[PDB]
This record gives sequence, C-alpha cells and structure tokens, in this order.
Amino acid sequence: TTTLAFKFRHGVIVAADSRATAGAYIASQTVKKVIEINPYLLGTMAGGAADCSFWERLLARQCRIYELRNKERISVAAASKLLANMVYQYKGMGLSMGTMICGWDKRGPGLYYVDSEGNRISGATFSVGSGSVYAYGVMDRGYSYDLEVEQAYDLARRAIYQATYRDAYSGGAVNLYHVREDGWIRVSSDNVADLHEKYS
Amino acid sequence: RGYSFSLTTFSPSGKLVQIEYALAAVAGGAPSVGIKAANGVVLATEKKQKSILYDERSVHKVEPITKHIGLVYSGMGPDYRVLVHRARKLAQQYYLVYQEPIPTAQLVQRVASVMQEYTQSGGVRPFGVSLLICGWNEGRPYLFQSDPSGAYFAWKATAMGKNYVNGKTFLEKRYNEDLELEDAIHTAILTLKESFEGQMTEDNIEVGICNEAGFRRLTPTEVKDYLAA
Amino acid sequence: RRYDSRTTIFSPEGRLYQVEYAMEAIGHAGTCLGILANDGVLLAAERRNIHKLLDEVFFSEKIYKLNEDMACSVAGITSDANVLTNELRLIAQRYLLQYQEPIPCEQLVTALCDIKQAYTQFGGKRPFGVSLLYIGWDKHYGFQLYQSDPSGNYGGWKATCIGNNSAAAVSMLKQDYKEGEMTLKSALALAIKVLNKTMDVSKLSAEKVEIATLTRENGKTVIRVLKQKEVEQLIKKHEEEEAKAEREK
Amino acid sequence: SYDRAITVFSPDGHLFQVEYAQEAVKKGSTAVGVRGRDIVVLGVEKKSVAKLQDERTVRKICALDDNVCMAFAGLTADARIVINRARVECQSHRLTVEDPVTVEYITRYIASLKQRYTQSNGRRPFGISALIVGFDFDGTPRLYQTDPSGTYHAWKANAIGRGAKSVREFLEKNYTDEAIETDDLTIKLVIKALLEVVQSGGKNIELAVMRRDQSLKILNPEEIEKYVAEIEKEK
Amino acid sequence: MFLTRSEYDRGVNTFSPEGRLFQVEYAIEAIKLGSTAIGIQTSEGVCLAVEKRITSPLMEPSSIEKIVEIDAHIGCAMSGLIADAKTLIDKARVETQNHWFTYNETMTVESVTQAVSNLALQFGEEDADPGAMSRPFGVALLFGGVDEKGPQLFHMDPSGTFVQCDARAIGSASEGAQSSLQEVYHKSMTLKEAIKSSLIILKQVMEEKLNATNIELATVQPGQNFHMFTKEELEEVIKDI
Amino acid sequence: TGYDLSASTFSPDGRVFQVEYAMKAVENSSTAIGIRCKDGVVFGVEKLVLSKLYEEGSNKRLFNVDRHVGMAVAGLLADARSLADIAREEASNFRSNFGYNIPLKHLADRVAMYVHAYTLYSAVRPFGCSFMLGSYSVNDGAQLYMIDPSGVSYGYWGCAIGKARQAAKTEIEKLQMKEMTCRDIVKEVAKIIYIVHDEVKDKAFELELSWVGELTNGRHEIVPKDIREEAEKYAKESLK
Amino acid sequence: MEYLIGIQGPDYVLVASDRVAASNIVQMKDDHDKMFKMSEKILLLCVGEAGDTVQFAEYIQKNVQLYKMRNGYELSPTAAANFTRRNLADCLRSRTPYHVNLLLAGYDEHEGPALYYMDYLAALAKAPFAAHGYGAFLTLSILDRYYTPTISRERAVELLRKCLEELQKRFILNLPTFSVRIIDKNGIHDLDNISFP
Amino acid sequence: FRNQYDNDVTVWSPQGRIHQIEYAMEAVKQGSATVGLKSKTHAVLVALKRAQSELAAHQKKILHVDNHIGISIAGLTADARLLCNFMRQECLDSRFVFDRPLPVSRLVSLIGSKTQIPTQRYGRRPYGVGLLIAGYDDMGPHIFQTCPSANYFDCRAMSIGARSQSARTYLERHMSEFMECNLNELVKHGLRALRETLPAEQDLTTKNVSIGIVGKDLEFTIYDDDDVSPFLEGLEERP
Amino acid sequence: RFSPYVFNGGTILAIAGEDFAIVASDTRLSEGFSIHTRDSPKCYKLTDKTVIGCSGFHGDCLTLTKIIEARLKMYKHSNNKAMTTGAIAAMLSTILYSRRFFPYYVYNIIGGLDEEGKGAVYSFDPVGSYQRDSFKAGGSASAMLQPLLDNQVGFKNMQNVEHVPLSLDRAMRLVKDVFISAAERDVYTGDALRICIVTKEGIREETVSLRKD
Repeated sequence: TTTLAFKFRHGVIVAADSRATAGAYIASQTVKKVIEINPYLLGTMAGGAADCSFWERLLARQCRIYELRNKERISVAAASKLLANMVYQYKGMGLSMGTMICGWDKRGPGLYYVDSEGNRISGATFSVGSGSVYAYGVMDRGYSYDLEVEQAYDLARRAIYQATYRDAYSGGAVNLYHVREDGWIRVSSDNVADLHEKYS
Repeated sequence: RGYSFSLTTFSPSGKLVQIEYALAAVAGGAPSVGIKAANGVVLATEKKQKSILYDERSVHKVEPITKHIGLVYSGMGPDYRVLVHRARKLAQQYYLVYQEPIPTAQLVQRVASVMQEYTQSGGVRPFGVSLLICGWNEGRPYLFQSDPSGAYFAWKATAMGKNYVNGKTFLEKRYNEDLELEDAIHTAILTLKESFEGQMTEDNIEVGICNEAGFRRLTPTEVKDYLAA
Repeated sequence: RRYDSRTTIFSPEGRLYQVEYAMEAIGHAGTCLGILANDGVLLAAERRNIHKLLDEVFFSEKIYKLNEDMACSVAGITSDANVLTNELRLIAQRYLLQYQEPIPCEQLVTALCDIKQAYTQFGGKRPFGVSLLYIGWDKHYGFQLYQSDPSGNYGGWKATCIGNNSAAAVSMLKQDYKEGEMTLKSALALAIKVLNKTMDVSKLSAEKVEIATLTRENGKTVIRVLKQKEVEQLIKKHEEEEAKAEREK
Repeated sequence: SYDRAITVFSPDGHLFQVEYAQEAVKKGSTAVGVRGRDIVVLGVEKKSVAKLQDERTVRKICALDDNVCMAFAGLTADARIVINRARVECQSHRLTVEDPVTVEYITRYIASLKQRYTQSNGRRPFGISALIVGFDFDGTPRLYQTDPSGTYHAWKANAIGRGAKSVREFLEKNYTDEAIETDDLTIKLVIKALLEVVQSGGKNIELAVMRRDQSLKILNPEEIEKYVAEIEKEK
Repeated sequence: MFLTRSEYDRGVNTFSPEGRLFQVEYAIEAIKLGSTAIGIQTSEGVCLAVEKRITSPLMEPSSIEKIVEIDAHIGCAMSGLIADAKTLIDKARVETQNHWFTYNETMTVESVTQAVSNLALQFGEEDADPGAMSRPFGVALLFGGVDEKGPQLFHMDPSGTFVQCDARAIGSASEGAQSSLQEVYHKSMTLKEAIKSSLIILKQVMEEKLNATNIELATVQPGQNFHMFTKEELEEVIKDI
Repeated sequence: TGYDLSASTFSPDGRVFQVEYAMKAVENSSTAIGIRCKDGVVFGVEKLVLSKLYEEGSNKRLFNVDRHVGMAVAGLLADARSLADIAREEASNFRSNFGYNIPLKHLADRVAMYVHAYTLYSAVRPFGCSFMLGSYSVNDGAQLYMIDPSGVSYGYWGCAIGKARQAAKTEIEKLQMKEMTCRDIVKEVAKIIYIVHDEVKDKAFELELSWVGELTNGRHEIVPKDIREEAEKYAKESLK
Repeated sequence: MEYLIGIQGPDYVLVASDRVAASNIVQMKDDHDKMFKMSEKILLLCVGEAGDTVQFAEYIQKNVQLYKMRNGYELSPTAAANFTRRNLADCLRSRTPYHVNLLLAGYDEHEGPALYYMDYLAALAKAPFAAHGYGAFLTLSILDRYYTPTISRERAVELLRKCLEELQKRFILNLPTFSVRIIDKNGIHDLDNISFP
Repeated sequence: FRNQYDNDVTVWSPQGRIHQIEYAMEAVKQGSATVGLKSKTHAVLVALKRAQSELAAHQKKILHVDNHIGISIAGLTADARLLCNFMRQECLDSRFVFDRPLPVSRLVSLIGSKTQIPTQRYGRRPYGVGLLIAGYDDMGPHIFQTCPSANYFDCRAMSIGARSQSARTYLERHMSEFMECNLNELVKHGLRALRETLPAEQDLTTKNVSIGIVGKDLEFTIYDDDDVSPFLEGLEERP
Repeated sequence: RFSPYVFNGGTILAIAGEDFAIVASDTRLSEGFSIHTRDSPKCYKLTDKTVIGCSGFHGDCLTLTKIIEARLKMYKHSNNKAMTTGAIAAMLSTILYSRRFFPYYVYNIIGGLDEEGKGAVYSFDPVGSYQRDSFKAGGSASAMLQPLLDNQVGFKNMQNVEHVPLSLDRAMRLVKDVFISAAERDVYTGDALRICIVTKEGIREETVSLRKD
C-alpha cells in the first residue's frame, strides 16, 4: 500500500492507492484506504486492513462521544494521542498499523503519523506503506508549503503513480482528499492506467 | 440507648460502649495474678472446676506461646484459645523471617493489633478476654497485659479478673522490686488466696514461671510444695 | 430525632455528629503539648498513667518517632493510635523508597489525615478517635509543628496542646509564647509552666511527664527524650523561679 | 422518617440527605468569584489567625492545574480529597489527550465524583461546593460552580458559603460590564463584596487572580491592603 | 378518620400490602418538582420545549441544559434531578454510538429509549454489579427523533417504562399542560403551529413571563438534524405569540 | 418479642421459632403419603383441583429426583421445585464422581444438610417444603426418608406430610405394610388419601400415585392409569 | 541509534540530542525533540524503543508535575531520578518492560547542578558527563580527553560541538541537527540548535 | 399488630405464610387483564392494553420470546422486561447449543427457578409480574401461567390481571368448545372473555386489544391495532 | 502438535445486479485428499434479503453461522426490525475481529438486496475487513474464478466493447460456467453448485451438478 499526506498553506492533501494483496494475489483493486473518521478529520490505513479499520472506527466513536460530551470537535493532536494510546496497549501482540490522522483544528492544519510500534510524530510530509519509499522521493522534490492547490493535487497524484509503478504490492486507483478548514472534500479517484497515459 | 448496641458508634461523650462492656466480661473472669521479679515473672490463675469429674490435665489456663513467652487470661475461655493460636502463629512467623526468638514486647504489640482489628468491624464482636503475657528476653524479665480494647500496658505486677481492684492493692502493699521469684511465687499465691473463696488446692490453682530457662508450668506436685508454705 | 449514628448521615444543619462525638474523646485524654522554637521543636506530654505498678520499658508511652526527621504524640483511644502510628511509619518509608529523600513533614501529615477523612466518609468504620501532634524538620520549611484531629483536618501551630485542659494551656501559651524569641531552653520552661497549671497534681512528679526535643545537630535531626534527671532539674528551676516571683510579691 | 438514607426518596420526591449536605456548605467560609473580561478573580474569607497558628497550611484557594484554580466552601477535609482527585485527573487528561483540561472538563469531573458519592448509601455526599475559575484555549474566562448534589452551572459571578445570599445580592446589583472593564476594578469588586460579609476588614480576606496565560497568583497581604485602601478612600 | 401509618414506603425491594412498590411511585412524583417540558410530534417533525427556571441573573443561561442532543437524529428534553439525567443522557449517547460501530446504522428513537430504560430498570438491585444506583432514577426524559418510521416522540419515566406519545408534558405543570395539549393537538398540525401551541401552553404554566432567556426549544425535522432555536430565532417565535 | 423475627436468633428458652414457623407452612398444603412395603415404596398425593381451567396431569407434586428415586413434596411448591433441583444435582454428582446411583440414605443426608444451612444464616429463610424420597435398589432394599424444613432426616416405614398428617398416620398405622406387596399397597394408599380428604373444605381432588420397586425394576414411575383407576374405584367403594 | 549527551559543569548542565526520528530507513522526522521538561529546572532526555520512549517520558513528566501542584515545591533533581528509576525497575520484571535509556539533568539550589544516567535495566548513576546511544561510543572519549570539572559554559558548548562533529565524520547513521539546552539556577534555557549543514 | 413479619421475604409469619410474597402476588391484580386459551392446533393470547392519556399510545402487553413462545405481562412492566430478556436468552441458547426449539415447558421451569431465588434470600424483591406463556412445541399447543410467587401452572385457559375472575368464569363455561375450535373461533371466544373484564361503559376497540397466535404452522405473531380488525369484526355486542 | 485449523476447502461466488444478488457455492467438504461429503452447501440464508457464504475451516463456518443467526434474532427482538445486509456486514466485521488473536479461518461473502432495492455484495477477509464489491469469488478457487468475472462482469481489459447491465439470466449462465471451469482445475471444488438468487420475491435455491472428481 502507499499512503501520502502533506500539509500545505491551504490545507492537508491526503492520497492513497487502492490495492490490497493477500500473498501476491491482488484481492481487491478498489479498497478505500482513506478512512473518513469524522466529517472534519480523516485517517489513512497501511499495514493490516482489519487492524486499521477497527481501530480507526473505534477512534471515530470516541471522537463523536467527545464532541457530544464536550460540545466541541476533538483536536487532531488529541485524536492521534487517543489512537496511539489504544494501539500501544496492544504492543507486541501483532497488530500492524501505520496511519496518518489529518484534520484542521484551532491550532491549524494538522497531520500526525501513528504506528502500531507506537511512534506519534506530527510533520509536514509523511508517507506510509510498502511504496512509501518510492513516494517520498517524488513528494520531497516537489513539495513546498506554498503550493497552489492544483499543483498540490498534481504532486500527490504523480507521487502515488510513481509508487504504483515501482511497488508490486501497490497499484489500482489514486483516491485524493483535501482537508480544507471547513472539512474534508474528496478531490479525485483517477485509475493508474489513465494516469499512465496522461503522465507519459 | 443506641450507642450501646453498636461497636462502630462513639457514644455522645466519645466512649465506645461495647468495648467497655467487653472489659466487664474480663472482670467477671477467674482471678489471675502476674508478678515480675528480678530473676523471673510468675503468672498464676485460679482453675477452680465445678466438679471432681473434670479432668484437670485436659485444659490449661497458662499456655506457652514460644519457649520464652507464656500467657494467662481472664475473660471468655473460648476467646483465649483463638488468641493463643494466633499468638503461637505470629511468633513462628517472626522466627521464619528473622530467625531469632520474638522479643516479648513485639508479640504483645502483634497480638494486640489482632485484637484491635476485631474491634473495628460491626460484624465481629470484640474479644472478651484480657491476656497477661510474661517473657524473658535480653536477660530482662517482662510482663504485659493486653485488654480487649487492643491496648497493651507493661506492669511490674498486676491482677486481672474478679477482685482485680482489691488484688492490685494487696500487691502494691506487698511488692518489692528486688523480690526474687521464689519469694514472688509465694506473693502471688497469697494474692490469689485473697479472693479464692475456697480452700486452695494444687488442682484449684495453675501457676507458671518465666526465667532464663524459659516459660514452664509448675506441675501439680511443685505447687503443692509452694502451697505448703 | 437521632441524626447521630452511622457517621455517614449529615444532620439537618449539616453536622456530622459521629465525628464531633469522636473529638469529645480526645478531651478525656492526657494533655500533650508542643512548642516550636527557632532552635528546635519540643513535645511534652502528661503520662496520665500513674499506677504505682507500671514499668517504663518503652522509649515513651505517648511520644513516637515516625521517621528520622519527625515525631508524633497521640491523645485519644490508644488502640486507634497504634494503628495510625504504624501507618505513618509505613507511609514515610514508602516515600523514602520511591524518591530516596526524607518525606516532607506536611506530606506525612496530609497523608495520614487523608486516611482519617476516609474513615469518616465510608459507612462501616468508626472515625479514628485520636488527635496527634507532629514535630519535624524538613529542608523546605525548617522546623514545623502540626496538630491533627479525628476529622482529618490538620493545621500548623507555633504552639498547641491537645487533651484535657487543652483550652487552659492554649490561653497560657497565647500570653506566654514570644514569637521569634523562643529558644529550646525557654520553651522547655514554658512547657513546664503550662503543664504545671493544666495538670491537677500540685507537683509535677517528673515521672508524670515525658518531654522530647527534636534538634538538628551536625546536619542530622536528633529526637531525644529528656531523661528524668534532666526533667527534675527543669521542675526545680521552675519551682524556684515561681517561688522567687512570689517572694518578690 | 425519609431523611435517614441518601437512597430513600421522600413522599414528594425530595432526597433529604443531599439537601442537608448543601446546608453544610452554608456553615463554611464565604467565597466569591467574578469573571472579568481578561482576569478571573477568586476571593475567600479567612476565619482568624488564632495567633499561635501558622497560616501557610490553611489555603482555601488552590490550583488544580496551570490553567484551572479552585476555591471551596464546606467541610475542609473533603475539599482536600476532591482537590487532590481533580489534580490527578487534570494530569491524567494531559496524558490521555495530550491537551490541557478545559475548565468545564474539570468541573464535570469534580461533579461526577460528588454525584457518585450521593448515588449510593454507604458513602456520605462530599459537603463541599466549589468555584472553579479557568481560562479556556480560546482564552474566554470561565467561572463554574459545583454543589454537593453534582449539579454544575456556569455563573458570571457567584458567592458560595456563609453570607452567600447577601453577597450574591450585592453582586447582582454591583456587577456590570463597566465594573469588569479594568482588571483592578474586577479585584475591587470582589474585595468590596467580601467586605459586605466579612466581620473584619482586609486582614480577613485571601484573594487570588488568574490572568490570560499567567499562573494563579495569591495577592500579597500588602497588595490587598492597597486595594482595600483605594476602596475605603473612594467610599 | 385518618390512617397515615405508611411503613412500607421506605426501602425499595418492599411490596406494600396492595403490591404498590411506593418508592418507585415517589420517584415519579419527583419529576413534578422539575420544570415543565412539552413535546409535540407532527408529520413535519418533533418539537421539544422546556422552562429554564433561572434562579439568579448572574448564572449564565447557556449552562442550564434541559434539551440536549443524543445524536443528530435523536434529542432529549429532561425534567427532574439534573444529575441523574446526566447519567441517562450519557448511556444514550454511548448506545447510539455503539450501534453505529457494531451495525453501521442509526438507532431508532424507540431502541434508544429502550436502552436508557434498561439502565433505569436496574435500580431494583436487579444486577449484582456494585456501580448501579439503588434509588430509582428521578428524571423523566422525552426523546424525540426522526427515524425509519418518521418523526417519533417517546416518553420515559423513573419506572423505566417508555411509550410513544403524540404530545406529552413532563414536569411541574404537566397536569393541566397535558389537558391543554389534549385540546390543542390535532394529528395534522404542522411543526410551525406546534411550536406556537407548545410555547402558548408554556407561557400559561410558567410563573415568569416568557422571554427568550427563560425557554429552550428544539426541533428535529426529517431533513435537518437536531436544531436548537437560537435567541434570535426564539425571539421571532415568541413575538408571534 | 423479637426472638421470632430471624433464624439466627435463639429465644431465651432455647427455641428457634422461625424454623417452627416454617414447619407450619407444610400443614397449609394438602396431604401426601408414602408407604414402604417389602417390594418397594408407593407414594400418593391428593392434588386439589383449584380450578377446572388448570390442565390435568400438571402442577405435579411428585417429582423423579433420579432414575431410582422419587420425591413427593408438601409445602410451598416453589421451594420444593428448587429443592428437587438441588437433589437432582446432588444425584448427578454422586454418579459423576463415585460412578454409581446415589444410595438414598446419603441423598437424604446431603439434601438435608443443604436445607439445614438455611436454618443457621439470617440472610436466607428456612425452606418451607417438607419432602419424602423413596427408592428401591436390590442391594439397599426399599427406603423411604422424609426431610422436615429443619433438616431432620429419618427413615419411615410409613410416613405422611401435609394438612392431614396426624389423621393419615393413624390409618397408615393399621396396615402391616412390611408383609404387604406393592400392588396391594397402591389400593391401600388410595383408601387413606380418600379418607383424609375433607369434601366440605376441599372441593375436589385428583389422586396422583407413583411407585418404585422390583415391579418397576427399580425405576420410580407414575402408576399406570389402569392401576390408578382400579385403586380410585377401590377407594370410593371402601368410603361407602 | 539516537544520541543523548550531557555535560555537567560548575553551575550548569548542558544536554544535547539528535533531532531525527526514523523508521526502517527513511528518517520520517528531522525535528523530533527528545527532551521533555519535567519541571522548571529538570529535563529528562529519553532515547529507546519507539512508543516506550514517549509513553515513559509522559508518565514521569505528569507525575513530577502532580508533585508540584500537590506540594507547591518542585521535586529535587535527585529525587526525580530515583522516582523514574523505581518506575522503570518495577516494570523491568513485568511483562511490559519499557526499553528506554534515559539521562536526567537538573539544577537544585541546595545541591547545585546534577546529571543522572539510567540504562534500560534501570541502573541510576550520577555522572560528570554521560552519553547514551551508539554515538556515545565514538564521543564519550572526546569528552573524557577534554573535560575539566571546572569547564565554562562557552567552553562546554565548544566541547559539545567537537563531540558532535566526530559523529558527522565517523558514525554510520546520519544525525544532521542537534538540539542543545542549558539548565542553570535561572532554569532551562534553549540554545541554538547546533546544525552541521 | 402483625406489622412485623411483613417487612422481608426472609421472615416466616407465625402461621406459615411469607407475607411479602403474597403482597407481590397482589401486583398482578393492579395490571390490565390478559386472557390465554388453547385449541388442539393453536394457542392464543389476548390482552387489554391501557393508555396513560389519549395522546399516549397503548402499552405493549404481549411480547415475543421466540418463534415458538410468546408472553403476555400483567403487573409491573419492569419485572416483565427483565424476565423476558432472560427467557429470550435461554431460548437463543438452546438453538445455538442443541439446534432445537426449547420445549416450552422447560422454559417455564427455568423462569420458576430464577423467580424463586429472590423469594428465599434477603435483598432483591420478589418479581411482581404475572406472566402467561403460550407456545406450540412438539408435544402440542401449551398455555402456562407464572405467579409472582415462582409457582407455575399448565392451563387449558387462564386470565391474569384486574377483574380477571369474570374472564375465568366465561372461560370455564365455554371451555369444552375450545379444544375443537378453529383459530377464528378461538380468538373470538377470548376477545369475549376479556370483554367481561372491561367496565360496562368501555368497549373492545382496535386500539386496546392485542392478539398473539402461535400454532403448528404459525410462528408467534402479535396481531396489533389494525390487524386485530379481522378478529374483532366478527364479534357481536355486549351481553 | 494440535493444529486448531484444517482447510476443508470449497469456493463461494457472489454476483450483484441492479435488482438481484446471486451467491453460489460448491457442495464438497474435503479434508486433506479425502472427500468428507459431496453434499454440504456452503450458502446459508440469514434473512429474506441476505445469504452468507463461508469457506475455510468448516468448524469455524458452522460456529459463525450459528453466531450470526443468533445475533440476527437478538437484533430483531431489540430493534423490532430485520437486520439489513449492510448491518449484517458490519456486525460480522466486528465478530470476526473479536478473534484477531486466535482467528476464524473463514473467507466469508455476504450477498443480498440493499434498502434501496439494489443488490449488494460484501466480501470479508478472515480478520474482518469488509468491502462492498459488485462481484467477488472467495475460497480455494478465488484465484481461478475472480479473473473471469472481472473480464466478463467488469469488462476490464476489453476495448471497443459496450457495457450492458448484467441480467439474472446472463449471470446464472456465467456463474454456472465459471464453476464448471473450477471443477476441472481446482481439486477442492466439485460435486454440485447451489445458486441462491435473492430478489424482491426472496431467495430461490437452484442446484446444478458439477463433475464428481
């Protein structure tokens, strides 16, 4: 899997591939790897799908209860810490998760990376998955805090595409979301094949 | 009124009545006398039996918790056995942990703590027995009394049981700090003699002595000799 | 009718009577007095026990050394006191194991006071019927004297007396104590004077009182129970000093 | 008849033991809070020095955490337990969500603890009512009050404790946007109000202010003397 | 001729001669101590209204919260002890969320009432769990939401019984408000008429003159989520009265 | 006098009244009789028909506690069904651990001890049911045991429980049961059940008869309706 | 794989750490801070297995803070060290051992500057200078050669810069930027990140 | 006086009667009446629901434990909801473990055991709901009633609730006809019997009558407000 | 030593449609090389609008079907409505994750009609990840069956070919054919095919015979 998220002046752009492989059999080319935890904060799934979906789903329940109880949306940082704390309790039992919670809160655009290992780091650019290594390079060369939204969308698409070409376990379609201050908007879902034609 | 029945209720005037009532049980108990001589401590108590039918050898009022510590009781008899057993057990626990015989003061603090525990909860009743604990530790004689309240006091000499007040007065008049045990055992039999209300006989009284050798119960023959005086 | 049983029922007028009843018990107990002086803090208690056939085997009947840097005197049901003193000694040792430093004095008091509050709140247990004065030196606040009540409410007092005729003692202390001027020697004298007035016996026996002083010497606190000869001298000095004032009168 | 157990409900559905615990709060020393635009001021009366008693140990106003401060009226010991438990929660929230506790979260937590005590017989309701003052992340000043029952309400200004009725009347008349305009004016209002109920003068009031990001500051007795003087002079 | 002995009233777990379990009945009386709350269910939506009963001007009106959102679809108006309501509103909020997690769907208003009711029923010492209040809860909640069956208003009582009600009033003036509601309610009324009617009834029952500050009003029309009229909106409707 | 309120309490004269009060409960219930003859044990219960609406052959007061043992109960029925469950569980356990059908004398003792426990503690009331157990095993013989609410257990050659216990015992006494065979006793039990029933106070009764013995091959079983019918006829004729 | 260095001095303790957090081979973050401020004058620097490091540090930071709120006086640097060690030691026996290596640096008015070192196994040692990490092997000797118990603050930052430049010249892993802070009676003072571009 | 002996389920009265259990039994009378009757092929439960107010909906008196078993509650609703859950779980358990519908009789024994424990031990109050349980199992249609006292009875027909003697009276006179009755006839007989319980002014309406039918081919079904109209229309007028 | 799982084999297929959903399965249970039974349909009807198909360790499938059946009843009693296909899928996801640590070796496919009346197929990994998918093949022959469905149903890799919505008839023909192909090349699949068509009228079960090995 390859999931890419970067924070730019106008927001956080989150992108992901859609291929899930059991062994070398591509079980699905349509998996939705960006999980919409809340109307205002979204997360991505790398590592075992089940581990990510159940744990992200639980976070979403926790977030709604907090919004109802505390009458305000949870901050992205707080959300990440809850997820991190839950996964740590299961450390060494085999859960495999790499997730990038992304949201806009009072602090500003927020992107965090939490892993089953336990690391929680907030950063401008992060990519998780088998193809992360390939993606980091394209994103790193073209990233700038000041990127026009259109250019930002292009960087993410090119980055997942280059990753899909090199990484065997990643491919399918690139789904791209922009977390704007108001909320997440789903910008596109281009299939890699169409991308191969445009890029080449 | 209401204060009297509960054990966890302080009466207006701050008196825990059930404990006071418990002490009253000890007062009704058979007379027991303890004298701490320089060379030893003599514990003696009346073992008056309702009938010749009772076999005296069967049960002993004076019991040995450890080689050097022995106790006598005045109060409810069933309760004494519970405390004695817990005491014998608490001492063995000291030996296992510190591999040294328990200092007498330490056992009395420990037995008393058990007694206090019974006092705190509503479900249980305070123990109705007061114990006189005598021991020779570090070349020094020691005598201590633990009341149902959970309080331990150290007495050079004291009497618990029926006619305790009169007994203490007789003892204060007859007590000399330099007394040797052979003289002291005589003083004790005299103290019990004051309230016996029957001809004392070897069987009617039980006496125990603590010295460097350690706690021992004088056998009936030995007491007969002391009584002969 | 009766809103005074069970320790968990607030009376109309919001008073927890069982705690108040417990406080009454401390009044029956033997007077214990603590005075704070710039050099050291002292605890003096009246050993109510005076029966001729009692032995002074222990270091003190009513003064207990909780830790190297602190000590306490108890007034109230003795059995309850033994439980609290055992707990205080454990609480202190636990702080030393965890932080490897001596327990600050207020903290030891605050923690015991918390055990005392709980006994009041939960239904089954009777409120502990003991009031105790704690004396100690802590690096943070130097020499400190604290008094505790069955309520679990604690306070810092420059001088205070708990127990029978406590009120008379506080009144005497209020006029007599000179703030910032007390020295252990003067304080021991103030103690004898107040104790003499409070105790019914015309002459302090010198076997009817136990006086213990905590001083820091050479960087280590020393809690010493004054031996009888030392106290006898103090009583004689007071007897003479008062007699001289009477002779002047 | 229906007043001996917290669980029992009176014919007429009144739980009497909870109401009685609220009576206990009234016996306690007065406390007043005013939510100024940029400062929240919490002021409590001090009963007396007693001459031979050190005053450092007796502190009605305490800081639950860096951004939240609490003043209490009621059984003193209970307050020490509630204050301590609130402090553990403030730190625990910071551990769980990485974020500083909002004033309301602490109020809700303190309230739940009290409700838990009221709910079951075998525990006595904590006889304390508290004023929790804090500044939120937005920086809005917030003042909340809690009662032995477990009800929490936000008050622009409030007084708990003995004489609360009198001070609250004074506050209702005196409080205005104009009074809260100046931080000194806010401190003056609470001092003036406490003066109404305090038998003595400034010697018997302990007052503290928490600014937008500054930590709680207990005003020095001299600073209080200056304020009482300005108020007395203006009188 | 007065026989006022009672003696079976004190203590739940005691059945009176005549099997009446009086402690529970007394709890139902407590809701009368609370401020009146009226809910009207109409095809257009369910509207909930409550009287704040503000003791002092200094208390901030927003804090009093007698109408709250269990979830977007369902909202609750509570009258009775505020504290026990907070626990019941919380069980409801968790149960709606638990249903989304387990079944990815929105609980119907009836199931949510059954869920809170189950907690209320536990007061009887039904379970061995230590953390269950011995006393019956002293709150009555009116739960109104748009579900698969459309606008629905269910009323729950300290007993734990719940029933759908086209219109119900819980609170001090419930008797009398209910009587007025019976006369005014017609199934066909639009929410706009109901809001006006409910506020007319509240004005009559409330001791103080109606003002935007003293009342809380909410609606859950099928398209919209729970909406609380803001002071401006409330001012417009009250002016119409 | 507060002596009778609890079973923990003992009256100043030494009597635990709450247990005695529980024994009065059995007298409220209808009579049930069990007679032990050489071949086996026959039990009979007069089951009052309170309403025509209630189904016949239901509301049974005779329960099979195990393949070889049967229980007849009198007293508060709810407690009895619960006691029967305790007995069945005990029987299963004896088979599971010791590997054979429980000796009845032991079963009575184990159930009695359970019944006695309720007598001591204050939290639980004494059970209000008095029951009879019977079994026939070739090795053990025919055994009838009756357990009172107190937990006293004894073996009875013939026994009766219920409202008419005293009257029934007089009739049972004139039977020479030891010599008699099982089939003959079924007629006799019915005669006694009919004699004790009071037509004026109790509107109507259906006799329920059960038996265990060599004839049943040591299995407690409801008497076949042909045998029951013949007996009910013998009884009415004898009543004359 | 992470470098912690601390140099104590006559009146100050200087502590530095690499700012890199990494996964298998990608250096996800270039600005991780491994210093957590327990109190105004105490800093705990922690490097170790991922997750365990943040979790242990936060627990200690909050517990130390609770002491401040509860007692009004901050814990002494030495006391805090004993507290962290007790916690780590207790866990070592448990099924959840935090694999963390820590260096605690503090200034106490009464006892002056202090630097404490604790390994994963929970040994605590007060030390004049110490380092944790594979980098320590390369740099501990440079400090040993040039350290005087009387080193000045200016000299110390210089010694630290020399220690770090060795890591650039010889350590296999790339730790590009370091964060440096000094604790003195005034309190934790941040100093410019020493960055070898 | 005799105020004593009535305080707890653990105190036997001087004459052998546990008063609290009896007081609990009185609770069923407080509830609205329900009538249950059986035919060789079907078992029917009919109930008279009551409403707090005109605006309020009528309460649910008939609840479905399982496809083969259903209950009608008379008494405190809370106790019923709790008992029903226990029954439902016991039935679900049998299907998971033995893949057989639980015999209806066995379930009633279990409800009795659970119900008895409150009666002998200090603490929980005796359950005060009276339950009529109806089911078709392999043995046949079955109608059982459970008292607040744990005792349970198997009945050809029964009515529990307020003014239920009147219904029992009608049922006894017309009882023989029931065994060979068709379903419509059996529900009709029942609706008439509950009618007797109603006050003379009141009449059976679609709103207050609930009918539950279980049979060899019919899974328990609660015909409700508009679906009772077929059964009700055939009925005549008050006698 | 004791291995808690065995592969009992089998293949399951589900094809959604604008108004119909088809779930089909082999009827052979095979442990090792032996054929335990040639008549064990792997499709179970949860509700009128939903069928579950399970392949993997049979023992897990039997337990899971029993659990889902029980939970469906509990939802009905508590919520007074039938579980929708979407709900069953979410509940199964949670049930499967419950045993993430000692897992159920079952590949599960739930096919049914959604609330809108369209047909929905939900496919689950052994640990519970669920995706709504138009066609899915699970089991031993997922590898063989899935590609064909993707070319025919999904028109993938086909240029200049029009897209026609699948019809119940074309799909029944397709399902029968794909299973015929698997019987020939997958040892595990064979014996018979049960095709269950869920439409507004309800589940209809048709059985066709694939080659006995």
